[PDB]
Order: sequence, then C-alpha cells, then structure tokens
Amino acid sequence: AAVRSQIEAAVYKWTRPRPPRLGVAVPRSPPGTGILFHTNMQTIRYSLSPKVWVLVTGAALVGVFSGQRFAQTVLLSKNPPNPPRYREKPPVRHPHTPD
Amino acid sequence: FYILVNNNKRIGIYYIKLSIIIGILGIVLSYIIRVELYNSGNRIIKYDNVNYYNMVITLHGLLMIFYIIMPGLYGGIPLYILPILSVITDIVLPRINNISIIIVLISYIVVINSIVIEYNIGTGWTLYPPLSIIGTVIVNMILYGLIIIGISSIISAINFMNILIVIDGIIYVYIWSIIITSVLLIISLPILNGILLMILSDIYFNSIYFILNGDVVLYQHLFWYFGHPEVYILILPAFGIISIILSVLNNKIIFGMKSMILAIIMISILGSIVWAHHIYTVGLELDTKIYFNNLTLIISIPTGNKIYNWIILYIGSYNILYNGYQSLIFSIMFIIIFIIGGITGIIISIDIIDIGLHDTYYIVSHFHYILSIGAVISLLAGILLLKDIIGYYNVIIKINKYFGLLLFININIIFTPQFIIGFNVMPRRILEYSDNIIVWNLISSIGSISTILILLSIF
Amino acid sequence: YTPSFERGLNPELTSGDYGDMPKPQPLIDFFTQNRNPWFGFAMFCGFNFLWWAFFGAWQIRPLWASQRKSLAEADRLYGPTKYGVGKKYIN
Amino acid sequence: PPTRLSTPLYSEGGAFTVNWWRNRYGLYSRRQTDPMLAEFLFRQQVKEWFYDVPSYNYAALVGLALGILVAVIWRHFLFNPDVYVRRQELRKMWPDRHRQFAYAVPYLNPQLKNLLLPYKNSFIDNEPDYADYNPVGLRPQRVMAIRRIPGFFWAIPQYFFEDPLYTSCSTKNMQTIYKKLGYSEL
Amino acid sequence: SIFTPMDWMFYYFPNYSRDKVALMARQIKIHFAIGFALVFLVYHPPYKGADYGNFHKSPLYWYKYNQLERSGQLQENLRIKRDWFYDEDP
Amino acid sequence: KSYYDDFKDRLKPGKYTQGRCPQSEGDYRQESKTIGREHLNDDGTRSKRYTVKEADALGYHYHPPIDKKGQVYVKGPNTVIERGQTWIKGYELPSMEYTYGPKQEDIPFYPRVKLNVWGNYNLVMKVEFLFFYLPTIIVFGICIPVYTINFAQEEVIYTTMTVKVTGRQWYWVYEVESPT
Amino acid sequence: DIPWPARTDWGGHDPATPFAELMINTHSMFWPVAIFIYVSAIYMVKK
Amino acid sequence: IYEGQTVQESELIPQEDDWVIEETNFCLGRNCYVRFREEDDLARRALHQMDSQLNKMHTRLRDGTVIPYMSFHPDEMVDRPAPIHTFSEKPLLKWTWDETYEEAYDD
Amino acid sequence: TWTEIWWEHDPTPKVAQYRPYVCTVESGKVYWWCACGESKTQPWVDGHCKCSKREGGFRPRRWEPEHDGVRLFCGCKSCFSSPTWNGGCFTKWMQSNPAGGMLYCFAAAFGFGTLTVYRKF
Ligand code: HEA
Ligand code: HEA
Ligand SMILES: CCCCCCCC/C=C/CCCCCCCC(=O)OC[C@H](COP(=O)(O)OCCN)OC(=O)CCCCCCC/C=C/CCCCCCCC
Ligand SMILES: [O-][O-]
Ligand SMILES: [Cu+2]
Ligand SMILES: [K+]
Ligand SMILES: [Zn+2]
Ligand SMILES: [Zn+2]
Repeated sequence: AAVRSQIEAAVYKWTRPRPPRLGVAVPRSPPGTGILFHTNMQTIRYSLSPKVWVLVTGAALVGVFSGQRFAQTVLLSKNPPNPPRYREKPPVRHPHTPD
Repeated sequence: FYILVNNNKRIGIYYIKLSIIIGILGIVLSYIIRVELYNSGNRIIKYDNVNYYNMVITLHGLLMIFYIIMPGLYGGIPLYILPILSVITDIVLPRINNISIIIVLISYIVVINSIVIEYNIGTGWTLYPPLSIIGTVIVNMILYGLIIIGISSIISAINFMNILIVIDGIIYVYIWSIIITSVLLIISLPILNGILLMILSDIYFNSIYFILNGDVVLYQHLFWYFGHPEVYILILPAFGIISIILSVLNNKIIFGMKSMILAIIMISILGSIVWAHHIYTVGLELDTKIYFNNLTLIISIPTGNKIYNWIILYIGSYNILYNGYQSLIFSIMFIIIFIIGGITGIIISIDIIDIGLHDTYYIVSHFHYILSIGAVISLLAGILLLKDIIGYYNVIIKINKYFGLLLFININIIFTPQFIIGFNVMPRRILEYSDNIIVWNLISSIGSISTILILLSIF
Repeated sequence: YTPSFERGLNPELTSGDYGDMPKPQPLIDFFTQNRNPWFGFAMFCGFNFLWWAFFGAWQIRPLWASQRKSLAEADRLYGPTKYGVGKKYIN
Repeated sequence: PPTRLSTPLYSEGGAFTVNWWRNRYGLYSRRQTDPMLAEFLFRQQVKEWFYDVPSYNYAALVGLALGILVAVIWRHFLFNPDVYVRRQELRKMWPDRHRQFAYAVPYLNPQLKNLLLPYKNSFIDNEPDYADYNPVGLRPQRVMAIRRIPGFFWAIPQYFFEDPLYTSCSTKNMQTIYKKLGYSEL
Repeated sequence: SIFTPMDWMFYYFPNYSRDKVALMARQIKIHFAIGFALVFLVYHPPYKGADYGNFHKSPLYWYKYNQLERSGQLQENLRIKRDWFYDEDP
Repeated sequence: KSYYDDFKDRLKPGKYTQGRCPQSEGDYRQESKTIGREHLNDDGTRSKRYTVKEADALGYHYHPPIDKKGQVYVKGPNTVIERGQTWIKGYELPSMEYTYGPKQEDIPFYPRVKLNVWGNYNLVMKVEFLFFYLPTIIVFGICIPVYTINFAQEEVIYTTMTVKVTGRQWYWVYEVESPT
Repeated sequence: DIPWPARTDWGGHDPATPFAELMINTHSMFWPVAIFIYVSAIYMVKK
Repeated sequence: IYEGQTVQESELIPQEDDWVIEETNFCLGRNCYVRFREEDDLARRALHQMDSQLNKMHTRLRDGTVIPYMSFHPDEMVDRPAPIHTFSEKPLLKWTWDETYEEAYDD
Repeated sequence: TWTEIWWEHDPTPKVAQYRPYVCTVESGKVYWWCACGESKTQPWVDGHCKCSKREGGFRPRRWEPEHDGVRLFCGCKSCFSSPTWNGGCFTKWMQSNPAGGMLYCFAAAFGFGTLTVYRKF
C-alpha cells in the first residue's frame, strides 16, 4: 500500500497538464477576468490531457495483447499430429450405378 | 386543376406520390420472390409457370430502379427544393416539368398492362440478348417503357442544368449533386437509346446484330456504359440529401464543402469509365480486365472522403438536442449501411474474387444494402426533413424509434444471409435450389414478411 | 419494489432532505429496472433473439431430437469416415 | 489571398494561369456586369477553389486516372494483335495475316506479367509452381518468388525460407509422392 | 507534388506556388505523365522482367537468412518433411 | 403538470366520421349561397367553378388588379414618432399558446452559442490529407495483388487434354476426344 | 464440391484446383482490411 | 477554414466589473401540431398558419436588437407548408468588401 | 480539461462522486440536477448549493424523462450527456488518478482480448 501510494503520487505529479500551445490566433483574456458564462451552456466534452491519454491508451494496448497471449497459451490448445493415413478400401460400387 | 398544374413544388409531390404507388407493385413482387425462395419445391409458382418468376424478377428490378427510386430521388425531392435552394421563383422550364411526370405515369401503365395482356416471360432487368430478342411481345412493351422513361429523364436533366443560368445564390452541395447526375444522364442516355434501338431492330426489324458473326458482348458494353453511371445517378442525389440533413440537424457547417463537391465530380468521371466490371466473366483481354479493376478500386478514394466528412459533421454536436428524430437516425444509418455495401463492392471488384461471386446472391445483397436500404432510407430521411415544408400528415413517422429499429433489424435479416449463400453458392435469378441452402434462404424470407408488416404501422 | 437508499462514495452529499425528490439507489436496481417483470421478460426476450441471430433459436431442439438421432446414425454407419473430434459433428 | 481589389494577383504566362482563367471565367456569366463586381466574383471563385488545400488531392487523382485511361486506349490500338485499324490484313483469310501475327508474341509477354507471376506463391498453399514449366517456349519459364508480396500478406512469413512446410508442398515433392505410387505423371 | 500536403507546398515554396491556377495545372499534368509512363514503361516493355536469377534480396532478407543459417533452422526448414503418401499400418 | 389540460376546452371531440355529415343530410358539394362566398362550397372548400371550370388563368372573370397609375394597395408600417425620431414598431407574432395550444411556461433553457467550428487549421489540413490518402494507400496495397492474380488466370499452360462444353436450352453438351 | 447446410463458407470452401485456393486466399487477404475500414469508421459515428 | 470572427483583447474589456454573459433563452417556446379552430374557414385557417411560422420568430437582446431564426439554406425561409409563389422579392445574399466610394459620404 | 487548462471563464464544478447516482424517475415530472457538486441531496439541487443560489455561474440543470424507469445520473458533474451518465465519471477519475486509470484499462482490455481471442482463435 505504501508503494501503491508512492507510484500513484509519482504518476500523478508527472502527468499534470501544462498550458496548451494554441494552434489558433485568439486574444489574451483581459487581466482580472473571472467566470462570465454559466453552467447552462452547451456541455463541452471533458478530454484527458495528452500524457494521461497516452498512458491509459497504452495500458489498454498492453492489456489486449497480453490477454490475447493468455488465451493462446492457456485457454487454447495446439493441434496434435494428424492421424496416420492408412490405405482403406473404397466402396465397391457407386450407390447410383445401374445394376 | 390536378393534371394541368405546372407548379414545380406540386410536381415534386406528384413524383413522390407516384413512386409510393408504383412502389407497392415493386414490394409485392419482392414478397413473391422471397415467399417462393422460402424452401425447395414449388410454393406459390407452379413448375409449369416458371416463366412468371423470370418476369417477376425482371419487373421488380426495372420498376424499383427506373420507376421508383429514380423518380423519387431525382424527380421528387429535386423538383421541390432545388428551385428554393437556388433562391429562384420557380423551375426554368415549367411546361417540360409537367410533361415529364405524365410521361413517367404513361410508361408505367404500359408496363403493367403488358403484364396483364401479354404472355409472362422474363430476361432479367439487364435484357441480355439473344434471350431478350427471342422472347414474346412483353419484351417489346418493356422496351417501349424504357425508351419513354428515357425521354422523361433527359428532359428533366435539361431542366436542372438550366438552373446554373438562373441561380441567384450559392451552388450548395446538394445542387452540385443534382447537376452532376444531370450531366451523367446527358452523356449516358444517348448511348442507351442506341443499344435499345438495336435490340428493337433485332426483335422487330429482322436485324442480325445478336446472331452469329455478330458479337452479343457488344450489347453488354453499351448497356453497362449506361448501367453503372445509372447506379451513381441513383446514389448521388442521396448523397446530396445526407449532406443537408447532417449539417442542418447538427447545426454544423459542412466541412470540406469543396472536397465534397470535387468528390462528387470525381465519382462521376470515374463512374463513366469503369462499366466493364460487370463483364469480368465474359472473357475480356487481360489488360482490359486490369485497367477496369484498377479504375474501379480508385472510386473508393473520392467515395471514402465523403464518408469521413459526414462523420465529423455528426461528431461534436450538442447533446441537449434530441437525437431520436427519424430523419437524423436515417441519415446516420445511411453511413453505417453504405460502408457495408461499398466494401462488398470493393470485394467483388477484384475480378478473381468476382469469378466466384458473379451471378450469385452476394451481388444481390451488395446492391440491396446500397439501394434497398441506403437509397430508400435516404429518400425517407429527406422527405422527413421536409415534413413541415411539404405539409403531409396522417402518419406516425417523424418520431418513431420502433419503426427505425424494426426496419434496420429486419432489412439486415433479409440481405445479410444473402452474402453467406454467395459462397455456398446459390446462383441469382433462380427459384429452385438445393436443399442444403434452405436455412439461409428461410431466414431471409422470414425477414421479408416482417419488413412488410412494419410498413403498415406507419399509418 | 421499495428500493434501498445508497449513500454513495461521499455520504455527506446525500445527507440532506430529499422530500419528494427520489433518493439514490443501488446499481442492481438499474439493471433490473426496479425488478419490473416486463423488463425481465424483455431482457429474456433480448437474449432469445440474439441467440437466434448468432447460433439459431435452439428452441427447435426438443422437436428435432429424434431427427438429429437419425441423422447421427446415418453419418456414422454410411457417411465418410470422421477422425478424432470430427466425429462429434454430423451434417 | 488578397482582400483588397487594389492589390493585384500574380499570374504566370501560359495557357493555365490566373490571367488565362480571368479571361474565360466570365464569358458566360450574367453576374459580372462591371469591373468592380467582376473582379470581386472572380477572386471569390479563385479563393474558394484554388486556395483550398484538399482540392489539389483530387487534381492528382484525375490526372492519374486519365493518364492510365489514355494510355490503355492507345496501347490497344498500337499493339493489341486483335485490334485492326488498317485493312490490308482484314482483306485476307486468317492463315495469311502475317503482319498482324507479328504483334502476338511481343504482346503476350509484357514486363509486369514477367515481374509479378513469380509471386503466385503468396496466394497458393499447395503446388504454387504447378504451372511453372512449359516446354513450348511462348513464355518464359517461371521461378517462384523468394519473398511475400509487400502489403497485406501477414498470414504468410515474410520470406519463404522461413516457412517450414513450403518445400514439401512444391509440385516437385508432390510429383515424387504420386510417382512413387504410380498414380500420375505430374 | 506526389503524396504532398499542399499546405506544406504553399509554405515552403511560396514563389513556386504564387499562381495557384498554374499550380493546379502542374498537379494534373505531373500525375497525368506518371500514369501514362507507368503503362508504357512498367507494364508494356516486352520480353523484360524475366530475370529470376536477379531477385532482389534486401538487407532484411540477409539478416533473417543468416540468423537461421547460423542455427539449424534453415536446414530443417528446407528439409522435405514427407515424401510418401501412406503411413505403414502395424 | 399536464399541458394538454390547459387547452382541453378548445378541443371538442368530433361527431361525424371525417368531419362531414352524409351528403343527403347536407349537400357540401354545392356552392355556398352566402354573399361574398361564391368561390367556396358549403363546407368551405373551394368550388370547382372557381378553380377549374372558370379559372381566371384561362381568361374567365378578367379583372386587372393594377390601376391606371401602376399602383396596388400596400399596407403601411406602424409608425410612432418619438424623441425627435420616426420609429417603426415591428409586428410580433401571437403567443405560441394561441396557435399551438401549450402554455408558454417552464421553457427549457437553450443558450445562445456561436457555430461549433473545427479549429487548428494545420491539424485539420493533415486530417483531410489522411481522409484522402489513407484510402489511396489501401488501394495501392491491393493493386499489386490484383495484377498478380490476373496474370495467373491468363497463363500459357502446357495443357494435354481438351474438353469442349456447349450450353443449350436447357442442357450442357460435352465433346471429348475418344481413346484410340 | 457441394453446398452443405448452415455453412458460412466465408470466402469459399473445398477448393480442388490451385486457382480455387488462390481465390479463397485473395478474399481472406483483404477481409481484415475490410474489417479495419468498417471498425475504424463506425467507432466515430456518435455525438 | 472558418474559425469564428477575430477578436482583439481591447474588445473583451468590460465597462463594468459586474458584466456577465446575458442569460436569454433561445428556445422559442413549446409547440406541437398547429391547432386550427373548427369555426375558422379556409381563409381564416390560412391566416392562422401564417401566424405560427417559426422562421418569423426571433429573440430580442438587452440592447433591443433581435437575433432571428436563421438557417444554412433558404429552404427553411419559405412559409410552412410552402405556398404556391414563394420568393416574389428576390432574396438578397449580402456580400461584404472593403471597397468604398466618395459619393456615399458627406463632410 | 477544458476548464482546467484551456478556458478559465466557465464555472468549474466540484466532483461529488466519481460514480453515477442511480435514481427512479417518472415521466411527466421535472427534475433539477446539481451542477456544482455541493448539494447534500445529490444528484438533485437541495436549495442551498451554488446552483440554487445562482452563484458563480452555477444554475440548476433541467431534466425530464420520456418514460418511467431507473436512470443513471452524473456525479462527476462533467459528463458530456449531463445530467445523464455516459461514462464521463470514469474518464474524469482517470485524469485525477492516472495510475488507477491504467490499472482498470489494462484489466478491461485484458478481459476483452481473452474473450475475443478465445472465441475466434
Ligand atoms: C447505387 C447502387 C450502387 C452503388 C453505389 C455501387 C457501388 C459500387 N459497386 Fe456496384 N452494383 C450495383 C449497384 C451499386 N454499386 C448493382 C445494382 C449491381 C448489379 C447489377 C446487375 O449485375 O444486374 C452492382 C454490381 C457491381 C459489381 C458486379 C459484380 C458481379 O457482377 O459479379 C461490382 C464489381 O465490380 C460492383 C462494384 C461496385 C464498387 C466497386 C462500388 C463503389 O461505389 C463502392 C465505393 C464505396 C466504398 C468503397 C465504401 C466507402 C469508402 C470507404 C469506406 C473508404 C475506404 C474504403 C476503401 C479504401 C476500399 N458493383
Ligand atoms: C432500388 C431498387 C430495389 C429495391 C428497393 C429492392 C427491394 C427489395 N428487393 Fe430487390 N432487386 C432489385 C432492386 C431493388 N430491390 C434489382 C435491381 C434486382 C435484380 C433484378 C434481376 O435479378 O433481374 C433485385 C433483385 C431482388 C431479388 C432477386 C430475385 C432473383 O433474381 O433471383 C430479391 C429476392 O431475393 C429481391 C428482394 C428484395 C426485397 C425483399 C426488397 C425490399 O422489399 C426490402 C424491404 C424494403 C422495403 C419494403 C422498403 C422499400 C420502399 C420503397 C422502395 C418505397 C420508397 C418510396 C419513398 C420513400 C417515397 N430483390
Ligand atoms: C484533315 C486532312 C486529311 C486527313 C485524312 C485522314 C484519313 C484517315 C483517318 C482515319 C482515322 C484516324 C486514325 C488514322 C491512323 C493512321 C495510322 C494507322 O493506320 O494507324 C494504325 C493503328 C493500328 O493499326 P494496325 O496495324 O491495323 O493494328 C496493329 C495491332 N494493334 O491505329 C491507330 O493508331 C489509329 C487508331 C487510333 C486513333 C487514336 C489514337 C489512339 C488513342 C486514343 C485515345 C483516346 C482517349 C483520349 C485521348 C486524349 C488525348 C491524349
Ligand atoms: O454497378 O456498380
Ligand atoms: Cu457497375
Ligand atoms: K422454391
Ligand atoms: Zn449545485
Ligand atoms: Zn459524470
């Protein structure tokens, strides 16, 4: 539990997002400007920060392929060698051959 | 008056009304086909009346293509909104617009009368010779209907092209969709007329084009030189509708408008040069096959760009707006369904895959997913969007989640199994089949009866 | 069905007086829709179709039992030889 | 893209330039009724269609498709032994059409056919070399490729030397097996 | 420009892109010539491309070949596993 | 609350199927005799005489609307002079309760918001490039396979036997070389 | 050889010629690409 | 691509410290099928329909200007259902430019 | 992260719970949802939180069900489909505890991988 909190606090500190490098030409907000809008505005989707998104998405990818390996090695089985192919007698006549 | 009216909006209503009427005959024929195919044996058609089945499949195809979906997506919605989208008082050619709808009705009456009076035989909706030219008079009557329909299509195309001369606003994507379909008609129809005249010459004028030393494969070239442009003349208006619905309902400006427009232009040019993918099994030269296969796969590029531009239109839209409206659901369903139909089209485009899958029910399911599902739903979605403007009532469709769900589920029950039997394999244009294909045929048949029942709940 | 009052992760934020407003409930209620018998029938209905969609109805099996025992005997006695687990399948 | 009509637009010289396009854009236009309005509408169209980055992708696709199309047409006329435009050979019976028979073998052996036929072993598991040998000599003898076709062939190993069963599935080992039984010659 | 984002072409080659109409024409012409050349220089050339003794063997081919050669896998892979049809019944 | 109860009074249930009595009880097909209603039927629908038999577009009841001075009646705006300025008061549509019925109260709040636009030009351009060229790559990935399989079907093989197959209505004829 | 009941046979079944094997493998080769095209596009059909 | 109108920081500076974003409801109201009175005849039901047009509605802001019902396409600008003759006065598409001429001004 | 790093002029809620609230709702009744996370009658406004007092841009969120039933409601106060839940509560939790988020995502992906591989194989 001590190690759990340690790694949890280590991940958290590293992932805290930095301000975005805006790829758009917007003004600077006037200084001292607080909340002007309200919560009835059309909801804006809550998006993970890039670092966090990579971490969880990477955990998902590592998870699905490790799950694929677990199924392949434990749940599934390999083909045993094919049965020996011995000479066998074919039927004497085709069932539809006129007599 | 009723028949004398020249109002472009009234004529648009007439086109939708007539498409539904003629559509009843189309759906009935489809029910006959699926009932027959429910098991092996004879179910509703006698073995001595197998010619009727051949006629049923032939008329089904011809009516649904030329008398229902084309009059509905290229005649109905276009004649009602195009002059409004163009901020013009009315259509450029008022009198021509009136005669076009009358022509469609008259050609329909000729076709159905030929069912009643002539001997019932069939040669497919593709009227391949020599079979088409050794038949009875019902084939002659069907040819007259097609030629008459061709007159209406070309004059309507001329009508829409004249909007460029009078448009007082901006050519929106939908307007571009109709204009390009009109161009495709002006260039493809004259070739169709010529080959149809040659079919008549052999039927009625003792010509010898389709007898030995004359190449029957010639017909297939000229027919499909119109055939495939036809499938895009039937889908492009649907694409135009989808663009309007997604932008309007999501309150989002079309993204990549110029790429949408240039994608429609590209599809048309490419669609005018890929026809021989319908003739892969005849025995064409290796280089021809490779050319056509290569160019056929290219059509996916412009078609793919449009699909992804639609997706981003729906992405990010406000959550507060109710998303259960039937028009929005149908528009979204079109993207989901069209991708299935197109991908299977790319599969059949590979000629070596096509050798196995030509003239099998895989081809059926492919073009049904695009037309019987995609085009129908697009026309429904477009009419539904214009319910207030059109003003019709006495139906429960606008907000009916049951209808959309039941339709989607049951339509897939009909045609998804037809992909399976394509590798079984069950040929097309047949009524009897081996007992080991009953399961899938039975499942699809159960789907057909169910879809019909859902059509009654709207009233 | 007189559902229970689930306080949640932060019980202090559910400690007020609800009055007429509904109180929070356990998640089993959401899955059972408050143990609505018709939703249970609908749930059983959903499974029934999905089973038909993927594997077939499997409701015909009791009726097909005798005709699946005849098919199995024919395949074993007269059909092409099956090897190993292949002998499990009869077509 | 300038926003003021006073600022001129740069044009190259030639048959497809900004000046060439201006001369012809308004030929059929009822809306370009005076210089100011004509220029405004002209720049509006140029801004919308020629300054749109994604539009250039379609320009590439039309050029590529059309170039292939023109060339395949030309190739048939110029080289295909079965396409006749001259009539000398069509005025003779088939056994006498020597000049047209000269196109046959060269046309039967295009470069890409020789380059890609060896890669049939990426589509066939058993005897991918069943049709390699031909004693006549109209076509070259075929040798199976050493690598899988680049792209979507992940189901087969990148190189066939990596595959354990490849050699035992060859038409040569199969011929050995069947010849040992007296079953068949091939 | 082939497989080129034209936004990049506009930024890095401003003078070559100044006339956007002419730029569009070159885009069409360049890709037209590419398609034409492919048919008559890659497909058409007769009696060419049949040098199967010159199959290109890339650096990755040799890396994987030498690795298997060093061990016995290459010999084992090439060995014919079965050259008889019927097993012997005891 | 139930908003239907607010305008229940306005909706009086009907008596006749399709809202008309049998023609015998009242002849709705005839033109109304009421003054000023000569263009309407008794039930209020437009009479066939007005719309078909004597339609003005066909030259019946010719009456040019425009006067000698090329003028037609036009209703003016509601003008209100005030504060040394002439103002026009616009016509506001009636309450939606009057036209639709529901009482206009407890309306959900939908705030003003400018159009939802995609930003970051550079990012958008790259996506559009991918929207076009990812499919192009896939097509190119199929091209080589397509050529190879086509070449494979059309391969000159050393065939040693020929079977001729003719298709007739409705059977298949087969011609095969007979052993010598 | 002959159709069998309730068989998907996705891409074909029971080849008896080298060309028949080629056809089956051509379909199998493209099938994962088709799934990718479908899944990747459908996943984004949402608000 | 369009990314909204450009804003200068000077234009974002309030004239009072209490200014917030105006909370005006842009939901036009509660509607349903247009409900005609039985007493009204064909002419008076036409007037009723013309008075129920959503595209004639607007929202008035705090300064007296009104934001109208707007649409991307002119299909939503005609009366619903569409009348026989719609655009008698040609709809005007307003384009903006920076050009000006002296005659329009006075000193 | 729109309120956290991109835009500083929208009200920022407090997370009441990183799990949805399950409630039975009735058609024809209007419910008011807390958008600040400080109400003591979650998920509803209690008349004493920021939303009730219209303080700091917080207002109650009107909601009305079409049919009767049990519906999930947002506790994180940031779900895109708020007041209803769509999974944003878990997403917002991962932002706040990225190490935990990875554990759950790995476990979910592991199960999905095993089942899909076991059935297809
Ligand atoms: C409107 C109807 C319509 C539409 C749009 C199409 C579209 C296409 N069709 Fe068509 N087709 C028909 C109707 C239609 N077809 C009919 C009715 C027949 C049978 C007529 C008869 O024989 O009697 C037929 C027959 C038919 C055949 C004949 C098979 C045979 O005879 O055995 C072929 C094969 O080439 C074919 C191919 C295609 C292709 C390659 C497309 C393309 O347009 C598909 C393009 C779409 C996509 C590819 C999906 C969307 C794009 C993406 C998702 C981008 C990513 C995808 C890739 C990169 C591949 N069609
Ligand atoms: C767009 C044209 C169209 C449409 C809608 C349909 C719809 C249907 N088709 Fe289609 N069909 C064809 C065109 C169409 N078909 C063609 C061209 C052929 C090949 C002909 C040939 O082989 O020669 C064919 C072949 C064909 C066969 C093959 C018979 C054979 O040759 O062996 C079968 C049965 O399996 C079938 C079944 C169905 C079914 C069950 C429906 C539908 O009933 C499914 C259910 C859907 C609905 C019932 C809704 C339809 C509603 C409308 C169309 C009206 C829309 C109007 C407005 C919205 C205003 N069709
Ligand atoms: C105006 C002054 C008077 C002019 C009088 C001209 C009279 C004759 C005109 C005849 C028609 C025009 C073509 C003339 C061709 C003359 C040379 C000639 O005989 O060419 C023969 C040669 C093949 O002859 P054979 O040896 O029989 O076949 C061998 C196996 N294939 O045929 C040709 O080259 C001519 C036919 C093709 C003409 C067009 C060129 C081919 C490509 C067409 C591409 C079409 C797509 C679009 C192209 C756009 C522009 C790039
Ligand atoms: O036809 O595609
Ligand atoms: Cu085609
Ligand atoms: K049958
Ligand atoms: Zn609150
Ligand atoms: Zn939440």
